Amino acid sequence: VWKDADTTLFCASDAKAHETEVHNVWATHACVPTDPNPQEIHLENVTENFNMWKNNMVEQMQEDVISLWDQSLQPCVKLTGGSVIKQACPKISFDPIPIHYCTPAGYVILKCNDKNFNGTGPCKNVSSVQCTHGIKPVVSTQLLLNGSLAEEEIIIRSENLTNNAKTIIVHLNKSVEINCTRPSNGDIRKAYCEINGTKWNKVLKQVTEKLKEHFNNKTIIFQPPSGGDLEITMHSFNCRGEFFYCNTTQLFNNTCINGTITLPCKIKQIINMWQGTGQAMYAPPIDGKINCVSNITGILLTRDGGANNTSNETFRPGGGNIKDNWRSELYKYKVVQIE
Ligand SMILES: NC(=[NH2+])NC[C@H]1Cc2ccccc2[C@@H]1NC(=O)C(=O)Nc1ccc(Cl)c(F)c1
Ligand SMILES: *[C@@H]1O[C@H](CO)[C@@H](O)[C@H](O)[C@H]1NC(C)=O
Ligand SMILES: *[C@@H]1O[C@H](CO)[C@@H](O)[C@H](O)[C@H]1NC(C)=O
Ligand SMILES: *[C@@H]1O[C@H](CO)[C@@H](O)[C@H](O)[C@H]1NC(C)=O
Ligand SMILES: *[C@@H]1O[C@H](CO)[C@@H](O)[C@H](O)[C@H]1NC(C)=O
Ligand SMILES: *[C@@H]1O[C@H](CO)[C@@H](O)[C@H](O)[C@H]1NC(C)=O
Ligand SMILES: *[C@@H]1O[C@H](CO)[C@@H](O)[C@H](O)[C@H]1NC(C)=O
Ligand SMILES: *[C@@H]1O[C@H](CO)[C@@H](O)[C@H](O)[C@H]1NC(C)=O
Ligand SMILES: *[C@@H]1O[C@H](CO)[C@@H](O)[C@H](O)[C@H]1NC(C)=O
Repeated sequence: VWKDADTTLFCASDAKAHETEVHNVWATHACVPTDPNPQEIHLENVTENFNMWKNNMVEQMQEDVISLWDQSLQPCVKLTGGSVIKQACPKISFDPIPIHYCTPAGYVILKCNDKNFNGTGPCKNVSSVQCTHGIKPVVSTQLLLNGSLAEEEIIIRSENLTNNAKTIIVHLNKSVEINCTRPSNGDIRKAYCEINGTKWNKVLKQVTEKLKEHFNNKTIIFQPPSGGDLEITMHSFNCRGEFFYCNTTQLFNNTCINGTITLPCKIKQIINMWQGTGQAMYAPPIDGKINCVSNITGILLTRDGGANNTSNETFRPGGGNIKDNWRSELYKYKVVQIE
């Protein structure tokens, strides 16, 4: 006998105590070991309702990542709400590790196993677990990096598609590599990312096909972001502690719907913080080759307003609300209380 409930969750990880990598240190102090023999239980003949858009798990993971980042990536200058904070800022070691979220006694996590599950409504194949799978707290905009894949078809997610103010999460079923590089000795801040364009265009082809199923077979057009700050108009993310800002115009160019695509990037020290309402200044990049190779696993889209009287829909890449990054992995779970 169970009902929807929110409770305070705990985490589990495979953090190495000896590692100075800042996620390992965090999890070492803040999580417990993973259960080497987790036990999923499948529930016959039970339908359960889910709502990825209103899920307290999402608020708890966000709290964790804000706390991880507050203790490990301190800027030299923090400008948060009418104040200024000069403070030390050494270069650190940085590479996200999977984190599991688990329920305490009296509770359990239900997991939606339906393979087309769009994140809202009823779920036919529901099971129960002590813990979610391990989720890398990857902070980025525009493209979801190193997450999980949709198991069958590309899946379109949104709290309400008819409403264009609401972000769309596209869940890929086949990842595409993005190889990102700040080459060593010029412009220390200069970088690029490379993507196999044959792969990428075949995927963007399939996404347009999918979007037409939700938008009445209208014509699907991709465009670069309108305005907003740099963290949004570009694919922004963190690579070995460096904040990379990448121009995705070539990713979102409806024409090619074939070779290596080279996105130009710039490392920035001054940034608008994702944790909200404030800019921070970080230290200049470490020397040497700086490289992250990442799996693109989702896309974040914002749809254009005012296209009702045409046969077009226009999608621009978006993001900015990091809560949605965690929703893209947490959509398949809801906490319930047992009695
Ligand atoms: N204005 C701010 N200051 N923070 C507020 C967030 C919330 C929000 C909602 C919609 C659109 C943009 C934003 C702001 N998000 C960002 O500042 C942001 O996401 N920046 C950020 C910063 C660093 C990295 Cl690696 C990254 F991926 C993102
Ligand atoms: C991904 O989904 C599309 C439909 O959206 C489907 O046509 C295709 O077969 C899937 N690709 C993979 C890798 O299974
Ligand atoms: C998800 O499925 C539900 C009904 O099962 C439907 O109401 C909703 O429109 C779907 N969401 C999206 C974004 O496709
Ligand atoms: C979805 O958005 C549309 C457009 O704003 C709006 O008419 C409607 O109220 C929303 N749907 C729901 C279920 O609230
Ligand atoms: C990624 O980028 C560069 C080539 O531009 C190279 O040094 C590195 O080995 C590449 N890695 C992969 C996995 O392609
Ligand atoms: C790029 O993609 C094409 C088609 O997906 C593939 O056949 C080719 O091997 C790839 N090129 C690279 C990066 O080796
Ligand atoms: C899109 O096109 C096919 C016919 O070409 C049709 O079967 C399907 O109903 C259409 N989908 C819509 C409008 O959602
Ligand atoms: C991205 O690069 C293109 C180069 O064609 C440029 O025109 C565009 O304004 C750039 N976007 C941003 C965010 O500066
Ligand atoms: C994605 O995963 C790869 C392999 O673990 C890692 O090298 C890279 O740093 C990750 N990407 C980001 C943006 O954190």
